[PDB]
Amino acid sequence: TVASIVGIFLLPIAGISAGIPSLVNNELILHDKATSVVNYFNHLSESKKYGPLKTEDDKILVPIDDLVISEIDFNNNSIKLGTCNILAMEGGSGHTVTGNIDHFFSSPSISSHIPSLSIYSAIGIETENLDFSKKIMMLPNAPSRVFWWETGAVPGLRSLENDGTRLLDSIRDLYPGKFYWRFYAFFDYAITTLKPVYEDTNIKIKLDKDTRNFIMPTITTNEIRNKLSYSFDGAGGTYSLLLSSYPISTNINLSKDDLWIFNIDNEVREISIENGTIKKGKLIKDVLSKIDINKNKLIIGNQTIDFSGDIDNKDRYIFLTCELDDKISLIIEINLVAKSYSLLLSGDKNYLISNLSNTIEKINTLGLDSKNIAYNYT
Amino acid sequence: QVQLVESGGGLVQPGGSLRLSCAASGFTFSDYVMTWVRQAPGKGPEWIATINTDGSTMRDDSTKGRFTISRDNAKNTLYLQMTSLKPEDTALYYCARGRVISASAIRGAVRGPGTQVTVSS
Repeated sequence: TVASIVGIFLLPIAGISAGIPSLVNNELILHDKATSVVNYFNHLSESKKYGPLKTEDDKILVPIDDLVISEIDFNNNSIKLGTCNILAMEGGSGHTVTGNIDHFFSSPSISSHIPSLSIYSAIGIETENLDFSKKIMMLPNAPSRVFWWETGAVPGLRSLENDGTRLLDSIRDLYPGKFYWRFYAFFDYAITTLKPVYEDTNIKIKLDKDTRNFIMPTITTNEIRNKLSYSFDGAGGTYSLLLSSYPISTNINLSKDDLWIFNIDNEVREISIENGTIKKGKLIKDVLSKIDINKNKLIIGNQTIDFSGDIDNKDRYIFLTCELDDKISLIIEINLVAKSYSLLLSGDKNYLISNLSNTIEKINTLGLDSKNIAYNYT
Repeated sequence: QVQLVESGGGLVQPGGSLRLSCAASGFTFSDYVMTWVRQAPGKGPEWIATINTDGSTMRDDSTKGRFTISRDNAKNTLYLQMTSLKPEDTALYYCARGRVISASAIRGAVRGPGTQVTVSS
């Protein structure tokens, strides 16, 4: 059991494939070139070619970068998608199309005063009878959004053809008269700029009775990360969550027999980004000096975990885990109702008892009370 | 006993650059990671960046390039280089000890009074 706790990755940060936006004149620009914009839609089209989740290294389910998944249901093997819209067009006159190149006598105009258009409706993403055989999954990283956008004069784009232009054409064809991404009106114009306006997005994870392990994505854009929250519905299984040093709001709906494990190794350690991935360093001094425990809320450094459901259960313990050495694991046994914790050190008996002094120093460096400690030898 | 005091703010014209600094005393500076935060009225505190004891950094990528955190351990000083300032950057900028990113962690941080940065037209 604590063995399963101790049994609980070079995955990239969010945006390595979809792009990480930039703040330009006080608004977020995801992409600012026609070909870059088209490439974003090409990336999105992967959800159709590969499904909403990819399987990396035959061990972990990874959603498409920037795909808005609003619900994951492990009971019904299903997904719900959130909002991924783009502003519609109105007006224009004399529309024709020649060689799949739209032409206008007078060009249409983009408006935020009429209903926006669903990009995902034009993809037709499979959301049912999914394979949730892998018990490790990276959580989705994408809040709902409406893409504001702009056209500009862009010549030489008439021969561009790929899965991105196909998807953009699919949007045009699905909402006739309301979307044109490349068109001639005395000059050649095209979409040049993608400007997401993100929306608060709660992602509901409906768990089954099984062992489910979750990796929280590393989202380096504050304005994206702050629109996201995860809400887990416990079903009495064994659940682990690897928290990111870039925190995301998380609520846990506790069921009677849930075993919850939170891997805090990123939260207690120096973090930097190298080659699009997390680089872990040494432990942070006093990072756990003010753990805040309440029946409905746990505060661990920059992490805030809210709790609902069976929150008045006096008998439940949850566990925080991290690595002190390459051979010794620290488990923080937390009772939310008692507002209390104790410590468990786990490792090989010979090694652990040898390095006991060193290990208790690390605990004290982390800011933890070292007064209640149990020892589990392997 | 811990002291943190920021300097370097002021009225700046749009497009200008500014280097903030924070002097520290009362603890072993090099043993801590250090954070820059900014706070404008009507918003929560905004985490800018944290610098590790090895000089590596963790940062918000919307501040990417324009804001750069650095440290000089011998001078017990944290720096924030700011580039191409804009009116939306107007806030009180302050230093916090440790890695403080969430609102509660920032509001409970060991921090300096801040240095005001005002960019306007």
